[PDB]
Amino acid sequence: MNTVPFTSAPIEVTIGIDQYSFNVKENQPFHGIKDIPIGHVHVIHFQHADNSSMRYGYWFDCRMGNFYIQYDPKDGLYKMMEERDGAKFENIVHNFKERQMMVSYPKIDEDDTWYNLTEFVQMDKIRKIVRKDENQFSYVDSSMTTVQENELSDPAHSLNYTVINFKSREAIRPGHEMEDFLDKSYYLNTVMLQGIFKNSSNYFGELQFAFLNAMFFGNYGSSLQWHAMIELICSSATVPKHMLDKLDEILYYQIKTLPEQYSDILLNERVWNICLYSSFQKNSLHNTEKIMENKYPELL
Amino acid sequence: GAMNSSNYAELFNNDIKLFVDDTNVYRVTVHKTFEGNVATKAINGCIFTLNPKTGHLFLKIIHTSVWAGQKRLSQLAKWKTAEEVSALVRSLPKEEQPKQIIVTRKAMLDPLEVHMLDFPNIAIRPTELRLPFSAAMSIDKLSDVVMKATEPQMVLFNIYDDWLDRISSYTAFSRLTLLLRALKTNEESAKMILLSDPTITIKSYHLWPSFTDEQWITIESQMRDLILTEYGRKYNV
Ligand SMILES: CSc1ncccc1C(=O)N1CCCC1
Ligand SMILES: CSc1ncccc1C(=O)N1CCCC1
Ligand SMILES: CSc1ncccc1C(=O)N1CCCC1
Ligand SMILES: CSc1ncccc1C(=O)N1CCCC1
Repeated sequence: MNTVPFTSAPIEVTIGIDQYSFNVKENQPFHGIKDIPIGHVHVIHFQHADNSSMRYGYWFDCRMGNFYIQYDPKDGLYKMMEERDGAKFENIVHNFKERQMMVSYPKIDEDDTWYNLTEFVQMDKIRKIVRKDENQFSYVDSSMTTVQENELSDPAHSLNYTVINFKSREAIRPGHEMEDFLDKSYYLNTVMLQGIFKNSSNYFGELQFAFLNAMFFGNYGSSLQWHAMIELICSSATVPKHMLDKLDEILYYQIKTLPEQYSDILLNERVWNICLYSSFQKNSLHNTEKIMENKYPELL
Repeated sequence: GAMNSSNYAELFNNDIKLFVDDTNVYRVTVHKTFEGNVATKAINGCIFTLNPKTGHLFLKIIHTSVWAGQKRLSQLAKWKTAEEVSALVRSLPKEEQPKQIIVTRKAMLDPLEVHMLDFPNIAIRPTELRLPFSAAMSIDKLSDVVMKATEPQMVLFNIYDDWLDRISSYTAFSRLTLLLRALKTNEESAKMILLSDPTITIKSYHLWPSFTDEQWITIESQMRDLILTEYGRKYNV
């Protein structure tokens, strides 16, 4: 179990770690989160109390280094940093634990929620979507735009998700216009899976990362990516059986985790009704359709 | 974006554009089978692709053989229309290609956009106007060439005859839409009006007669009366 110590908490802030959120008061004796499960990526995120504008946060994997948070009073945010001095870090953490200055990652033992949300998400792929190669962790905020959004403005600060456009020459084979537009299997299986992602695990990893960014940061572009990757599968007549079964599980846990009161800012009525009720896969997502119909029947 | 009554005059500027109407591409008669079920029999159709500035009607005849063995024909018809319009654009020299294509029905937007991805600078636009182009098969010479076709075929007519020698393309389009609206609302009467005077011959190569300017005014008035007449008969006004 790993630890992300905090130097201090000089401004009042809501801190989230994965699906958990908690309040830290201004100059409260807070010095981090301990007992973070090894084996998964994690995200530590922030919303300042005095300006809920700009939620922002950091994706990280404690296996890749020793990371801590320190507030920067010039740039006005909590920054993630890497400590290269291993013995310094271990000594810092131990003192904070002995003084019980750290909150505990509250993993209920029955609970696989975080695994199920991050099953295919890897730090190496996060770092190709979010380009800042001198750090081992990745910063994301609500305002960052995706490469697609910028085609339609600072490229160093973009989310480089895979562009998915159903009315594009990449999506549509000359001479198969109607075929490829009404059945997107060529685009899904040949262009995207065989060609760009190489395998379904990488595709699901980007889908899951886009959902998590959209939900934790309220990043609109991330939300567009998530729905585009769902729709591309549901609008394909030929999808491997194992991909459909896994997609149903992925979406089930995403819908299960969504705040009930954000379903207006995170769920696209058109995509979901199309996917569950009109698409080729309308009958292949039993778990997702049942939780959607029982939790968000208004949207449908 | 969409073409409506506010921007109506853009049709007659010097940017090449085409209207595409697909309402006569897939045509059927519905009949009873020996077992008392219902079936359809397709008949030849046509794509109506019109330059409203010059009157050039590129009439692609859709022969019933293109439907053989195909499913979901009303949906296929929109994609076949888009395929043929794209093929027409590619056949035209660069300097003759349209800058805009206006579709009369919104269901043609995606099929035509997809077939025209190679032409990103050609705008595909809908219209809010209710244009009467469905009545093109009430023009006798157009209906004749469509029904006689034994194979796919493109035919060229000027839908304005020689009108542009004497009137502008705004006025010519207005005359055309009035004639088509009349033929659409009461074909028998409209045709009666157009050929009641045997001395005004429908010329061999022309859709409507060789009316003089003064006679067109009378014709146009008789057509408005017909449209108003039918409006009253329809609504009991
Ligand atoms: C790091 S989780 C944490 N931290 C500080 C205070 C409470 C919790 C906690 O047990 N939580 C469970 C529900 C939401 C938060
Ligand atoms: C999940 S998208 C979201 N979340 C939180 C706040 C706003 C939005 C949103 O709808 N947006 C649309 C324009 C840019 C932002
Ligand atoms: C990944 S979807 C996306 N992303 C960024 C900006 C726009 C879109 C979007 O909704 N689009 C609809 C048609 C093509 C673009
Ligand atoms: C009636 S079509 C017509 N009319 C008069 C002269 C030429 C054409 C024609 O086929 N065109 C092809 C592109 C330029 C015009």
